[PDB]
This record gives sequence, C-alpha cells and structure tokens, in this order.
Amino acid sequence: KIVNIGAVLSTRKHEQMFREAVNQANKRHGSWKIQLNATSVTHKPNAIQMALSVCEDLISSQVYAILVSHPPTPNDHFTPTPVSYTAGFYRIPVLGLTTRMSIYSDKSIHLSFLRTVPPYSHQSSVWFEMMRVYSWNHIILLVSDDHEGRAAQKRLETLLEERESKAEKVLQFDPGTKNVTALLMEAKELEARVIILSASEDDAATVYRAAAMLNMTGSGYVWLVGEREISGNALRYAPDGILGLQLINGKNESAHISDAVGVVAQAVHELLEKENITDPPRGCVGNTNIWKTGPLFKRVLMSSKYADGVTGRVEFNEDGDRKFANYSIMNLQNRKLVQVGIYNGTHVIPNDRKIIWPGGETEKPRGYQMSTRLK
Amino acid sequence: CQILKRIGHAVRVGAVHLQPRDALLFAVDNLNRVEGLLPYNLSLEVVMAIEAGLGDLPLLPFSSPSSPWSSDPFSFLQSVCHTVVVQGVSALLAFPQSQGEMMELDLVSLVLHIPVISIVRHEFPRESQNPLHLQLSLENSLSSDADVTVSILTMNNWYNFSLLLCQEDWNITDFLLLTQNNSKFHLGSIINITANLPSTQDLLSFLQIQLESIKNSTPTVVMFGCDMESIRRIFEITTQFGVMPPELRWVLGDSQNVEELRTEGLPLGLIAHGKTTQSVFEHYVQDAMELVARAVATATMIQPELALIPSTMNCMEVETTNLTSGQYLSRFLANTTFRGLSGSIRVKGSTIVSSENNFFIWNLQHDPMGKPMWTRLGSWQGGKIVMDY
Amino acid sequence: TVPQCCYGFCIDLLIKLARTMNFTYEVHLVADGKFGTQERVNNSNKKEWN
Repeated sequence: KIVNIGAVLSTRKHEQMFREAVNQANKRHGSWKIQLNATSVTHKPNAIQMALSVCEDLISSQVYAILVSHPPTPNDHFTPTPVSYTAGFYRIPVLGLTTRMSIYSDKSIHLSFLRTVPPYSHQSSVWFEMMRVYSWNHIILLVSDDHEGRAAQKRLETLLEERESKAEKVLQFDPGTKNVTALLMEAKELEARVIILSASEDDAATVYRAAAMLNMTGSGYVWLVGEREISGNALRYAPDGILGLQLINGKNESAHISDAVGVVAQAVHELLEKENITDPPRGCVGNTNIWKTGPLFKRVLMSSKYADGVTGRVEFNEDGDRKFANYSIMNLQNRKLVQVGIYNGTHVIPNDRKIIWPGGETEKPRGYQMSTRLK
Repeated sequence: CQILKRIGHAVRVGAVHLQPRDALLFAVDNLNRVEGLLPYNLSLEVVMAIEAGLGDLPLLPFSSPSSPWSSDPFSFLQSVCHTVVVQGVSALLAFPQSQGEMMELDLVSLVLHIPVISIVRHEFPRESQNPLHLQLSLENSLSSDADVTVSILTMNNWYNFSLLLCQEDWNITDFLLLTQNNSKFHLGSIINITANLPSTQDLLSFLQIQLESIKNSTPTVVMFGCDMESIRRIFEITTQFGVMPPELRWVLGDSQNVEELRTEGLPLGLIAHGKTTQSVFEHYVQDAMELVARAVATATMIQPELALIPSTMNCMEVETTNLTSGQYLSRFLANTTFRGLSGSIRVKGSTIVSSENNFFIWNLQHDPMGKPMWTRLGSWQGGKIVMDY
Repeated sequence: TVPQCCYGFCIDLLIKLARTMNFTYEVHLVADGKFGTQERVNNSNKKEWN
C-alpha cells in the first residue's frame, strides 16, 4: 500500500522542503501500513510542454493528490490550470496551498479542488463586517469587469440584502481602461463619501492617480481597498491613511506546506480504514476512466478538524476552503504600511495605532453630505 | 483605418479538417450576408489549413491517397501556425474526431497562443480546460429532451403520469432524475410495452391490461422510445376498447419530427415533441462561424489591433506578452452566446460550446377544416416553454 | 423651451421653506401635466405612474 506524494512547486528549495516535510510526517505517523514516497517535479517553462511532462511523471507513479504552489508569474492562471485540467478528469482531488483566488470555484471547472487559502473576494464580506461597526450606512461599490470581481459584487450584494441596503450605486469598471476618471464622473454625484473598491495594481494605479484630479484626494471622502492594491505599481498613487488589507501567512510557504503535510497524513489513515479502496491508477495513457473512489474519497478527506500546522484551525468546507481566516490592515502614512487592524474572522481586533481617514483625518466622518439644492 | 488596411479590412478564420468545403463556403456566405455582425466594414474570410503546401488554388480536382498522419504533432502544429500567420487567422476552426487529433489541435492552439474551436459530434470527457481550446458538441446530451418531457407536465400541473417505454434499452434515467428533482411529480406504475410478443391478441391483451391499470392511478401518460408506427399501433389498441382522450391523456416523451408526426393514427389531445429544425452539419457550421465572428467583432470594438492582428508573429516564437491576441479571441469566444438556426449556442466553462436546440411541442387538435393535424402548442427553448397560441 | 416667470401661493410657501431650512432650488414644470395618475403599462402588467 505504497502511497506516493507528487507535487509541483517552484525551485528546488520548495521541493526539498516538501521532501523534508514528507519524511517528518512519515516519522510522525504511527500507521504501519503506510509507505511515504515523495516525487518532486519542476515547473516546465512551457504550457505545451508542461502537460506532457506532468502526465508522464505524476500519473504513472500512482501518487495520491496534487499540491499546488505559488505560480512563477506574479499573477496568472497558468501554473495550476494544467494541474487542475489534466488530473481533473481522473477523479484526483488537488489542494492549492497558494490558492487565494476564487476563480476555480464554479464547481464546473476544476471541481476536484480544495482551497487552502481564503478567496480574495471572501474578504469582501468582511468589508460588510468592516461596515457593520464603523457606521457606514451607505457606500458606493466599484468593480472591474472581472469574473472574480463580479462574484465579489454578487456576494456583497447578497450580504447587503440581509440589512436591506441598496449599496447606493455599483459601477462596473472595465479592465484595461486608460481613461477611468470619466467613469468616476458620477463619483461626486452621490451624497455619500464611502467608496468600496479593489482591483489589480495596474488597474488601481490610474484610478488612484486620477482621484486627486477630481479632488477626491481631499479630506471628507472615504476609500476602502483590498490587499491586491496594497502594494505594487499603485503604491505611488495610494492615498494617505487609506485603509488597505493584508492576510496572515501571506508569504509563509513553509507553514502551508506543513499544514498540508499534516492534513494528508491524517487523510491517508482515514482512507486506508474501509473497504472499496480504489488504488491510484498507473500510467497516463492506460487509464481511460476515473477511479472508483471518487466523491466518497473527497468526503472522507473533507473531515480533518484539528489545529495542525503553523497556520492551524483547518476547517475546509463549502467548495473546499477553510474557515476562521485572519486578515490584517496596515495604515498608510509616509508611503509606509503600518499595521493597525487584525481580524480572526469573527471579530477584528483593533489597535491603538493612529487611524487617519483619507486626507490624513484622525476623525471619522459619516457618509451622507446633504445636498444644498434639489429639483 | 490603419488596422483594417493591415488586416485587409476583414476578419480571417482558419479551418482545419482533422478527418465539408461546401459547408464552410455556405457558412462564410451566410456570415457575409449578415450585415452588421462585424462593424467597421469587416467581412468574414475563411482560410483552409489543408495538408498541402503553398500554392494558388487550382481549378483541377485530383483524388490521390493521402499519406499516413505524422507521429509528431509538433510538425503539424508548426505548419498550422505558419498557415494561420500567412492567412492572419484570429481564430481556428477544427473538426476533431479522435483523442490524439484533438490533443494535436490543442497543442497547435497552445503553441500559437490562439483559440481553436473544434466541432465534435460526441461530447468526449475533456480534461484540459485551456481557453486556447473550445469544443462544440454537435450531439448534446439527450437529457435536454428529457427536460422537455417534464416541461409538458409543467404546463397544466400534470404531476401524475404513467411511463410507457416501447424500447427495452431506452434510457429514461435522465427524465426520471428530472422528475424526481421535484417532489410534486408523481410517476405512475411502470409500463414496459415490449415488442417481443409474437401474437396480436396477446399484445392487445397486455396493452389493455396496462391501460386499465394506468387509468385509475394517473390521468396522463408519457411515452419514451416509441416509434410513429408503434404509436399508431398503441393508439389503435387503445381505441379498440374505447380508451381515448381526454380521460386518457397522451403525451410523447420522445423527440418526433413534424414530417414523421403524421396525423393518421394519432388520437386527438395527444401531446408530441420534436425538433424545430433538422440539425444538419451546415447549420452548426453557420452558427459556429457567426459566434466566432461576433466574438472577433466584439473584441475588435475595444481592441481592434489585438482582435484582428494575431499575437503569434512567428511559429517558433511564443510571445510572452501581457495580453495575447489569441487569448482575447478565446475570452470573447468563451463569453459568446448566439442564437443560430439550429438553436442557442452558449459557451459554458470557457470550453464547451453547447447548442441547445429549439424544440416544438404540439397537441393533437383538429385543423381549420376539422381534419386532425399537429398544431404547435408552443415552442420550448432554454428550458422555457412558451405557448404559440 | 424658454426661461419663464413663475410665481404663486405655493411659490410663497416654497420661499418660506427655503428661508427656514437653508436650501436653494431650481424649478421646472412637467411634461404632460395631469397631477399624476396610476396608468396601465404599454408592455407590462400595470406598474406605471404618468
């Protein structure tokens, strides 16, 4: 009953870390019917050449599950797409260690996938929670023409449907636009001041620059942003005191690797305890049908509930994402991010650190500036 | 101005037949005749990526035995990319029929970094979900026809009905699953009208017994896997003992063409379902061409240089651009939904070009002269049944 | 469409509301002028005010 662990990670250092974690998990496993084998595969520098090498190596070894890592590109849906594609039709679940994106959650594309990182759009709901306490009766939503952005907008609207709020207006930004101030023409139209938006750093840079043009950089306006625009090319045009976002274990690949190793160690013992144990198929051409152990194996895997790994609080559910996530908020002043807020997913722990509203305003104003004339 | 002049003021599409020319010409003519599909006075052009080399089109047809396909898909991919670059094809049309040919076409598309749309008669299980590859299932899942059958019960709350399967191998699993999805539906006693009976009297007795059992339980019936002649024989058997509508309400749970839905032998009040149009290959080709042209025109309305001019300027050079032209064409195709003659072509999962064929539901009612005829009770499309009358 | 002289009883009431509550204003008459009524829609069920 040799269980092989095949994975794809960038650089040989991550492969060495994975091998060390596999060895440590084997040393920490009391099961006498489990043999730990780890196979390391590097990233092929070609989308065409990646699929053939992946099929010729991981599939032939009859390994269990596929672990994803940070793509070599700064932000691209290329590295894990072939993994979720070639093995997706073979009834082989895959866990994304660095999967903070919500794109692969439609359950029709890459159905067999578990998200080891929270979706970026999920924290949008925290915005409602962020709006739950600090007044903010009404805000204006701005979203780019993105599938993830559309899903986040829908989720936020559903959350607002609980409190019966119309969210003032929602603008649908167009990705790749070079003239965004025109869309922000209605920015001064409404009487509110709380702006909820977050997008790519390249997209956010032009808007952040153009806000000062429309005098939106002045005090009395409120802008809330996500971590995607927290740092990057937009950091030049970011407003002072702007409430950004950050996430715990944002670059701790070792913590995610250790947590995944522990979860897999538990899942192997859980699965190797009942009948109908469909062994992994061997080869990439011989296998022309999925394995017998399909949804039952996924359900069995989706049963680990403990505090394992550096991250801890493994509560994967729903489409395959954990629960009780921790978010960070760093105050922007003098082009430097200074942490001022921490959330455990249930209640955000504030800090005594100064929280200046946009324009360097220590006071927090309200989002309703009554009009001086009507029609 | 400059972009159209560089691209010839036209949208070029490559067509490769893995294993049809007249159909492609008809699709191109239909796309050209649909003015306004592509703005900026852009017309649709089709370039054939045949296995032959460079040369002007000859008006001399010669039939020769083609050599066996090369074991290396890399050469085929390079030749396809070179032909597309010579013809400036923004999108690729394919007709894959086997797993290896589909893999080779997908590899060619990935190397060229451009979308490739392939029409497959059978919707094979697809592992790769690359936007560079899109598949159009010519024969979609029959469950849609099953979705039609329960749709009939949705019109007048026919939640109680009997099942008559004239085929022992008929697959009524999809319709049963659709009906069981709603708790209101109450399927009646299972009636299996087998044709293995060797005598007319025994078959008549069995049919009469089945009708007697069904009448006191459900007020309507649904027939699946029954031919027109079988339906006529069943109706004659029912009318022999006087079992007729509307006390015994008949409905056809199978797709039956209007031409084969002869008024003779059909008791009045019977409900039938059929295809709006005979789904020939030409209709599918025209719909795919229209969807691709709409995708190209929509992508050109914002990025004409990207949509018209392909990203791959060299077959051996894979451009690491931020946004590839073929990627834009693939996104437009994945977001493209159109209403072709054969039905509605929608892109689901960025990979499946599903053609939900429009259907017609009719009831057995008298025509203006009083003779029986198939009067369409409504048209069903996208799961919605709208009554014509 | 031309600028017009408007005044009235209710215009005086409007002036009073302006004075007490500190808001400016710009006024214009209506399109077809029938105090508003509940009218059935051209292409929906009933929901239209004219």
